[PDB]
Amino acid sequence: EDPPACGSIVPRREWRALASECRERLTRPVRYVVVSHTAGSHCDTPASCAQQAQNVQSYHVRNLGWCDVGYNFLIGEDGLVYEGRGWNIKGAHAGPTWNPISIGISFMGNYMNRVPPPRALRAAQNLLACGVALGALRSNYEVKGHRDVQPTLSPGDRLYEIIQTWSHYRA
Amino acid sequence: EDPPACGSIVPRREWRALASECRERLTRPVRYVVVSHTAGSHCDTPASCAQQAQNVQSYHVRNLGWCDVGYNFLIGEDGLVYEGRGWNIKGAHAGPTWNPISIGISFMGNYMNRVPPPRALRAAQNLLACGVALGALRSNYEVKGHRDVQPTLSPGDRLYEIIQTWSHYRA
Amino acid sequence: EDPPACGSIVPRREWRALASECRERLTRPVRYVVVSHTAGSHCDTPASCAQQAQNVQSYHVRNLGWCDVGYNFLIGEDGLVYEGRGWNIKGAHAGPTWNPISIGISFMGNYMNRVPPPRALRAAQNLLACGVALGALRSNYEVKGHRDVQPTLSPGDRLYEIIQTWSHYRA
Amino acid sequence: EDPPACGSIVPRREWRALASECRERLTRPVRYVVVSHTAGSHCDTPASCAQQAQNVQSYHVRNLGWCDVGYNFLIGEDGLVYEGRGWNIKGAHAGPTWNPISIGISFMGNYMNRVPPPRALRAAQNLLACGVALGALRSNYEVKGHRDVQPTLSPGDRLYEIIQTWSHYRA
Ligand SMILES: CC(=O)N[C@@H]1[C@@H](O)[C@H](O)[C@@H](CO)O[C@H]1O
Repeated sequence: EDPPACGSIVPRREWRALASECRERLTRPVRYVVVSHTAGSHCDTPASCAQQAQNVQSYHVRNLGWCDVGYNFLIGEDGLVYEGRGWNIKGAHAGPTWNPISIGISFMGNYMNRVPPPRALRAAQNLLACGVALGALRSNYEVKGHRDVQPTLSPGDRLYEIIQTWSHYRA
Repeated sequence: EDPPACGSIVPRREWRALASECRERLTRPVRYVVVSHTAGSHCDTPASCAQQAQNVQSYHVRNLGWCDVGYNFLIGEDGLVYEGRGWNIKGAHAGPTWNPISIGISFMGNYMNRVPPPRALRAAQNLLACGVALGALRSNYEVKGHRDVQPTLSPGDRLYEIIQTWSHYRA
Repeated sequence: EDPPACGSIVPRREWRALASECRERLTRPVRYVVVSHTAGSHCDTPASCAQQAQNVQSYHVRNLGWCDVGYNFLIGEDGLVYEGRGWNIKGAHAGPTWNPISIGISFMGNYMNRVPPPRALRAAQNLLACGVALGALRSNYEVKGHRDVQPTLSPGDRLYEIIQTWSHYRA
Repeated sequence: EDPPACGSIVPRREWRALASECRERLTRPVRYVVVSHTAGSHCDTPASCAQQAQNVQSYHVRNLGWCDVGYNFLIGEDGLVYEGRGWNIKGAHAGPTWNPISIGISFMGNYMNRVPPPRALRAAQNLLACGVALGALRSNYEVKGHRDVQPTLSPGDRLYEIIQTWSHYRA
């Protein structure tokens, strides 16, 4: 079980993740959440999203040489959250000024001119509520979009419009 | 206004349910939770799952002429929870004696000699955790099998065998 | 054919009991009776005792979040028996091992340094003869003190001292 | 690397315990702590508290037929902590709802109108800092008085008043 009402994260072992080798810790009460998109293939069933999670981590580990998938959590259009590096290990997703002070969540797919289903938007807001409840996220946490932090099109134009609608979105 | 720590649920509108004709209430803090299986087809994608939700509601409303789907919540093997009568409305799932005082959640499928996948079990447990967060369920709620309350094989041997290991299961 | 001498019992509705939420039945005939004391204050009138009964129910139901007062019957210093969960419903008075196979009667007060008057003692024994008549108790039932079954000072040094002299007492 | 910033606990062997026969385990980190008192006499020297611990134990084991002494740890007024079932094994101290999700620390003695001496409160508080340091307790663990989760006068009026002042006490 997980501490408080904390919404159905699919664990690493369930999507067949390679073992992590990342060691850097994340200071517990984190303030920021940077939302990005993978720019990869999109996904809408648990079978196909688990495979997509394997494909992303694979690229990050086998090819780029990283210690594990770059993001802290991945989200599928199947409307489920996939455990990446987690709440405790510093992720590699928004650059050296932002990786140690934020949580990186990534929507699997390319949302430049595609919008994610409400069930995926629901899963993320629910993952974020679990964040607070847990202590990993500061109650007054701010959500930034990848592009407000690094020069890039991520999280896609259409995904980007939505996150401004968000209660916690700053700047 | 605000707000749901709680968890993520596929709402009535999203799986295209007919409107509820129900108006009888469940007194605010609920004590018992009854677990059953639908004994119908199983499901593993948001698409097919939403379809089953309708087939089940359809059968309840059109054929048995109930005011709405009999369960408060339905669980899919796609790992999602589908909204039924919900937290406030009394359901029709376990007899005139247990319906006024419990929440009936049902797994879509027949678990007589088949087991539900980990993500479905995780969705159900998460759903209940959300229940006490809302104050809909007692912190000390009690889970019961459908067979413990009325003569039926529901929730199916394999699933019944599993829920007995649940922290809140009571004789 | 016709009736036994049972009813010197003050019914729930007479002492203003809150509605019960318990549903687990006892299998009759019951073999054991476990004697305890509330460790609280006493009462020697039907007036104050109906009060006392209400307060210990309020504790069990409001503070502890229990379906009902934990004892099957409560005995007054006024010589009257007060209905608790009664003969057919499992109480919550001596733990998971003993609750399903026994009836828990409790003397309202603290008998560590007081003996309960004869009329309280009389009330209790006549309650027992009764149980046998109705068929609720085995004719050869055994009485155990609360401290013989759980670590507590209940039923009180003096009353404990009193019950070990009883015909039906055992180990 | 040098166990462990933790505290000074008197092990079973040292107080001559009977071999535990307890097999059920707790899931670390534990979230709850229930403070109780033994309701017996106190002890104020390593010599006497060690024998008091055996007294408490033989009662739970010989008289009550339990696998081992019911508490996870016992606090003496000699200012020392006696190893009970410890951090990993499920205790038998507050019913089936709390035994599997809490650690039971018992103060040897009756505290209805006796306060424990500073060095006993200090030992209890130290033992808890210990439990967090080892990951046996959640850093935000909650403390509960015995009488807050079950019907008893435990931990005694005076001790009850003290613990309610604690940084970790919750309703
Ligand atoms: C055998 C047993 O433990 N029985 C339970 C008790 O634990 C519970 O707290 C109480 C109140 O709802 O109902 C009793 O039947």
